Amino acid sequence: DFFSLAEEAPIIKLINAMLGEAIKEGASDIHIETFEKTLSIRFRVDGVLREVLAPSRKLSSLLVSRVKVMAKLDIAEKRVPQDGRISLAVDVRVSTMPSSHGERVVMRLLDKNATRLDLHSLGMTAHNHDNFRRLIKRPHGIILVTGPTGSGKSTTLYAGLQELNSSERNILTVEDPIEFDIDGIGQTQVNPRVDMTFARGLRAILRQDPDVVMVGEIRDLETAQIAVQASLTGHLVMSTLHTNTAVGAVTRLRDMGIEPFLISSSLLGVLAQRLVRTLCPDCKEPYEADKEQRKLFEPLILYRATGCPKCNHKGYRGRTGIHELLLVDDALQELIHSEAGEQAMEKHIRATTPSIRDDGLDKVRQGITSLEEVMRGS
Ligand SMILES: [Cl-]
Ligand SMILES: [Zn+2]
Repeated sequence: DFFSLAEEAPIIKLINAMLGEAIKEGASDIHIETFEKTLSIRFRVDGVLREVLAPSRKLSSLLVSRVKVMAKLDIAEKRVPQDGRISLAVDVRVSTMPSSHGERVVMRLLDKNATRLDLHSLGMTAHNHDNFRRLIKRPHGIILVTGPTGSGKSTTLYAGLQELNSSERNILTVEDPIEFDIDGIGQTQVNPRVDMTFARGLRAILRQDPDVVMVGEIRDLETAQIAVQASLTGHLVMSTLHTNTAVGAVTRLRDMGIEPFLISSSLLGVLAQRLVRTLCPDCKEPYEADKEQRKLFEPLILYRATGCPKCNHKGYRGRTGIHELLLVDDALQELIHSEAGEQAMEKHIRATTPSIRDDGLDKVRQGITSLEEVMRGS
């Protein structure tokens, strides 16, 4: 019990008890901060921030170090931001930050399970959903899920793999690290301790007679090269890159050193993805689009954020994907092979497929999210 212990390493035991009390209360965040004359611990539960303890300023340097080791961070470093992860099942993100009386730390505490969705719960529109299900059922080629960090690329990969997880396929994975176990799917973790890297593991994966193979991310030329070869020898391969557009995936493959022709004969599709917060149904306010907002699309009724208790910070509860699914055809292969560039590839793709903005803009029309939340990402 955190509170009993507070009355009294015991620092390891305090920190763990605090984490335990935080989950027990349903708290989303823990803050440890140093003030000149005192130290402070705050918890946020359901948006509400509060001071749960104010122990001696002298403990500060120690609570900061303790959290640092747990998240695998530099105790010697004090002048710059640091971020790491712990899994305890609870995904805790830890952020330390230089501050005039000492590094402030925050522990973000997420439910690992709410992140686990099925393929029809990602917010794909009917078309994208239909086409993505046909893409993942193909015998061979590369399917890439792309977007910046926090796009939820891990979730969609997992949803897709799960859609395929039948005893008629052999689905193997290499991950850094494994997010959770799927069951039916052989999952492998990159372990630096034995030079077990994305490249080595994926190489071994191919001697395991797989039908489908997942790579956590393609980071280097070598992992890309093996991925391209896997996909050209009869395997369906799925991965991520953190590019900002669908067509931008082609470019990054090229810039890394993959032969333009080999990108053009291996790539099946690129699912570019973003997360937008879904407006709180309770306090979401209708309004009538002014002339400048109509330019972006009778009275057009959209919705605005505001804020209530069911949301907290802002009028949003939960989030949902918006996508642009790039599908390789004959004419796109020519454009990839000939290195025509992003502008020519997009222009080709627009005949059949809307941009992410338009997909987001469609959801705004539906009143699922705000115009701000879609535009701010573009
Ligand atoms: Cl992601
Ligand atoms: Zn609300």
